[PDB]
Amino acid sequence: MVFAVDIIRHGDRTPIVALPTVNYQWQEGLGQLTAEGMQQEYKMGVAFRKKYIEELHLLPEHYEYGTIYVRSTDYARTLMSAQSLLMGLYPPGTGPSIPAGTSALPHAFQPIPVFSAPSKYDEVIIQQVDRKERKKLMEQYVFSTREWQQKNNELKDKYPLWSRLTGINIDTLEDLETVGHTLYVHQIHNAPMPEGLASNDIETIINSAEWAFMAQEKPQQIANVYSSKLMTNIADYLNSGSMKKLKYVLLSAHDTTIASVLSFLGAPLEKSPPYASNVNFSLYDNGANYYTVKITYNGNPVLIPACGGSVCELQQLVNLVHDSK
Amino acid sequence: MVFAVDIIRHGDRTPIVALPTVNYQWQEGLGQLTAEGMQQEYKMGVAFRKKYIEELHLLPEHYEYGTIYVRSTDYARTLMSAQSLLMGLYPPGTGPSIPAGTSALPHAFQPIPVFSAPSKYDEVIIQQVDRKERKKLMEQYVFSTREWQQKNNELKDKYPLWSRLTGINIDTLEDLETVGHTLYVHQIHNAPMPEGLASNDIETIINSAEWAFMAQEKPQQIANVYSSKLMTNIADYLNSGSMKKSKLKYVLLSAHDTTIASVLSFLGAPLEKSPPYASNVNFSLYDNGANYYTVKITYNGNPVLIPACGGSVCELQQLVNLVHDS
Repeated sequence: MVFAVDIIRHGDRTPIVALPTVNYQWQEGLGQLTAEGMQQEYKMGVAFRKKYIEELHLLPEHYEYGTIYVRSTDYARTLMSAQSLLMGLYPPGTGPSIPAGTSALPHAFQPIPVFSAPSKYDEVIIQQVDRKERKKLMEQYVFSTREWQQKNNELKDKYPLWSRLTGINIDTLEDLETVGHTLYVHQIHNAPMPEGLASNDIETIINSAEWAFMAQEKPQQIANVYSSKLMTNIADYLNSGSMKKLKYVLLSAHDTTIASVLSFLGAPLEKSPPYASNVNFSLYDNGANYYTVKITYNGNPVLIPACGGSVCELQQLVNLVHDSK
Repeated sequence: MVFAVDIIRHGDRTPIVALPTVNYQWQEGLGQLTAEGMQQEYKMGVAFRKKYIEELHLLPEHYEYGTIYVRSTDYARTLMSAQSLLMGLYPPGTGPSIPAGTSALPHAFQPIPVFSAPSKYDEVIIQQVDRKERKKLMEQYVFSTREWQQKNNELKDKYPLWSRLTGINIDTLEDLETVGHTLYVHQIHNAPMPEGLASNDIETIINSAEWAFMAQEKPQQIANVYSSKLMTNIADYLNSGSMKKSKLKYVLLSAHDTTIASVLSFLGAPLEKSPPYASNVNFSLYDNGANYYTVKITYNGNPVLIPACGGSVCELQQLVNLVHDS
């Protein structure tokens, strides 16, 4: 293993939006990484150190300039996720000392830069898409399917009821997604639910929200629009990595990021990426200047139909990404 | 105190441009924050916690989302400076615990997000200025002054020698700036110096580099081009903080010596000396209780004498208008 790229999802977080009908203030603020989420990312970093540094020696024991590049989206939760993980990757005890003295920072913490860009100006991770173009894509590839239509028809009679009880307007199946996600975070943190909302309905809304989310991520043509830039960059990192200084890239991102990438590669999800999810690209030098990339998702090889499995030859992956643009 | 904005300079760093004639490997890499610089920033963060949290209680004891906003330029050295300072502001021991009760991170460290943007897409700190426009500004306001031409004329006989000894081409006084800044970084680390370069000359070059730096930063019209955007944002932050409709209390802007010098020049108070490491320009918003808001501006501990305000204190709208008028 001569090079690796990790995409991560952030750790456990508070809801993105409040339920208007529920009086409950999240101590951390809305949309924020929790203590539990920090520890998840830290633990992942600890595993990354054991794999990348202790076992494979891809990276050195102490942080070294020019060997790693870390990039996050423009959110507190992904920025803090990257800082938390890097605390595991390069833990207190490994940070620099001042010449002829003691450690630079308390407990010899190691600072590591996490670069970023606003979503509107991100040349690496996030692709901006006009609302009109997004709608066209969805109506062409998602809303127009029998499955989406049937699902909405079976549920829509309860949309006025749920709109009332949640305080969030639900006109279409897509609207159910934000509600279900909030209800889900409330559930697993044991927070108060909207009163009057029957428990089976909560199950239906959460499950429907997951289904609709995954259905929107499913079409490869949409993944091509949203993930082409990110995949182009990742291909370029790997390609550059195959040249006999940089050894590791970490991209701190979202569940959309991961689902769209897997869908891009022809392994679309039907179960939303858990917290601290990880898509990994590892580069291998098979001698004779022949390089391969194995792609893994939460520890399981990704079946990429284009490569007949989870191992692509390098230029095959570069061409695959280019062709889908 | 109702609200504060700090602009900081990063801590001690390695040279941006290596001296090609000196065999000396900067282990941190070029243009990077050193261990010494990390500690300088940390210490400043410790002092910021003593002031904003322990004494004034502007900020809470533990980090709270929405009470602070931290923004950095697109450089490892400013990002790491911000991170080191924030280790002082909210130190190990104040970080959160998981539900079970134990520390989320080792030593109860506190993560704090430091936002940024590429220099070409930065709506907050950095103003992009074309090489053509910079040359035009410089020719009009700086390179044409009697003082600039005279200092150049009195040094230039030694430009061929210094070019050879340092391995950096020096044709004009402006070229000397990079070289002097690199010599200065070598000097304050006691790193090796170029073979044959006299101590007298090293001093001349370093001092000339500082002088030229300050001369380029001096004109208010240049500062207007480079710092209008940043100052508009800082006035907007202060103005919003006066309205008491938001939890935001503090903005930290992690930047450069140019950032500092240009802001002060912008306000009509250009520097005569290069900003040291971990320099700090502070804007503090005060409320007299009768809806009268003032902003006191301080640079490395000293009140900034702002001609438009007649001192270091502007009334809020006065400062807003000053910024808008430039």
